[PDB]
Amino acid sequence: ESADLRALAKHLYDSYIKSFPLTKAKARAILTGKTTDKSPFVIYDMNSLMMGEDKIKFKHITPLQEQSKEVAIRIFQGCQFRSVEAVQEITEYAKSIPGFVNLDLNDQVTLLKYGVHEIIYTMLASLMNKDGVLISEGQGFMTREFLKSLRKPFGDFMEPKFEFAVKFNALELDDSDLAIFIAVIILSGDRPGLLNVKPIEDIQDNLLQALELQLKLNHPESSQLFAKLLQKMTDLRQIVTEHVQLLQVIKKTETDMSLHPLLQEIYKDL
Amino acid sequence: ESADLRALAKHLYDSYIKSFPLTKAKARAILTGKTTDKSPFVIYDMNSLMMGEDKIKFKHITPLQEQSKEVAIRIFQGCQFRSVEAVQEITEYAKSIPGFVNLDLNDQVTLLKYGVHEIIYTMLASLMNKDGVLISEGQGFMTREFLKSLRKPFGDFMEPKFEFAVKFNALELDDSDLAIFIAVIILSGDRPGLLNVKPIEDIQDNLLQALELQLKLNHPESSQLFAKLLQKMTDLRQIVTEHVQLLQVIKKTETDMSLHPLLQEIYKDL
Ligand SMILES: CCCCCCCN(CCc1ccc(OC(C)(C)C(=O)O)cc1)c1nc2ccccc2o1
Repeated sequence: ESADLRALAKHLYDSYIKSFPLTKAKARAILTGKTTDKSPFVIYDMNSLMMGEDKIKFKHITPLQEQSKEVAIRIFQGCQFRSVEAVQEITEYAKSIPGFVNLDLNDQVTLLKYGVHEIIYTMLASLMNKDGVLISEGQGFMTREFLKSLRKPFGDFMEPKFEFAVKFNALELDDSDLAIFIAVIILSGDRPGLLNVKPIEDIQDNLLQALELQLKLNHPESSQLFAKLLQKMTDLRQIVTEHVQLLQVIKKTETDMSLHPLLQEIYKDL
Repeated sequence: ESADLRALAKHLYDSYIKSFPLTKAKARAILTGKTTDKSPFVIYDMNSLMMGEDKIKFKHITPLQEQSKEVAIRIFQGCQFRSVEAVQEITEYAKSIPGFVNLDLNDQVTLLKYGVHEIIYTMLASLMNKDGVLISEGQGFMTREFLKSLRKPFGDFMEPKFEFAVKFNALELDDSDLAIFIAVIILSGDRPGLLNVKPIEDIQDNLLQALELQLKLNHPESSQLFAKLLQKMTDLRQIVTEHVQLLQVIKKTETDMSLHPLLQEIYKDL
């Protein structure tokens, strides 16, 4: 019954709204403008970064970075901080997915551990455009050029994410669409170490059925969007792989720096 | 009109048969036996191998390999020759894909350059089962274990292809399905360096439409098979990468071993 599917899509869309502060609809409003109601502080260079805490609230540093916590290392940890935060928000969302809590406990933990990086980059696209990404609830905007101009190692971290986002965003999906896609990502029966794949693939198929009808009704003129969206999951696993090895190099040259137990434990070159 | 899509499915299925001498239908008939006509000889060790160049035709060496062109390398040269052979067959098939020969000569070259190996591993699955792989037109069968017992580097070239084949074969696709799927693989507009992405994507969208109707008609009871097959496109990408780096190692350990020009050209670590 398409009613059961249209019911699942609304449920998911609702949990999605209650779990993620900044939505794509909202974020797009901020990136395009046409209003004064909400204009974020812009970081486009070293100096503008310092004022970061001047106008926004960051537990990072403002003054000299070289001698007291380098600039790149400080922006990196800010990314890490927001990430462990997003992980908790994704974990709560997963709980609203029909059937998720009923799965073996170890399976739930395995699905979140391997699916978190893929969902973060997916959702990150919602906050990106060709020239930059929104930060701290959308109160900020960090330039694509400023990021691409960081120290030897930290210089090529976000550029690949920007390359993916520009393409992903070309599909013009909205929150109701993304709410189901993220659910599909989480219920992946191919993660390493799963104990009972069946019930997981059973739920994903129900989510795939809901995603297809959603795209059919929401994008009548976008032929084969479903197929195209699934093809993007390939670029996500690639980005995540490339991210692991780039994260390793950081773990070899930046000894003074650390990696929170979050983006460490759920990390075994997954 | 689903009638136009069925015509495309027929066309492609027809060219596939004409382009690939060893179809999956023939391969499964040789593998599952119950035959007397097509029983393959089996290579499971250095001895059966020596006898293999007797019954089956093998332009290689029979006696000693060590100081006389090692056996591991002798087998490696065997795959190399078979791959160049497959590239030529895949190239012929491609030209039958409507619209393909009408694209910029550069894009044609690029689509073939990055799609060939993804196709080779897909079709290679047709000749595999958990225990081994058919060789030399089906006259032979080389064991998974023998292959995994070769020299340090060459010993792990095939294992991931096998691990892929066991999962991919569980979908139970037949030649008519594979004909469309391989067409879809080749016409991937997300290949590095393509000059004209749009004419390529219009072709792929039409092929995906064809694949979707084909799977629904051919596998009425296989829920979401279309989406399951597309996700398989990610396991192929990994296979290639893994292969490339392993190939880089050989390039250094054996400065006396040569690579066929056609394979060296498609390869640029991509
Ligand atoms: C219709 C039958 C077609 C042939 C079936 C068997 C194919 N096969 C290994 C498959 C293979 C294909 C490509 C590969 O990637 C290479 C390494 C080529 C690359 O792209 O670098 C790697 C492995 C094989 N191995 C043999 C050794 C000895 C004798 C015969 C053999 O046959």
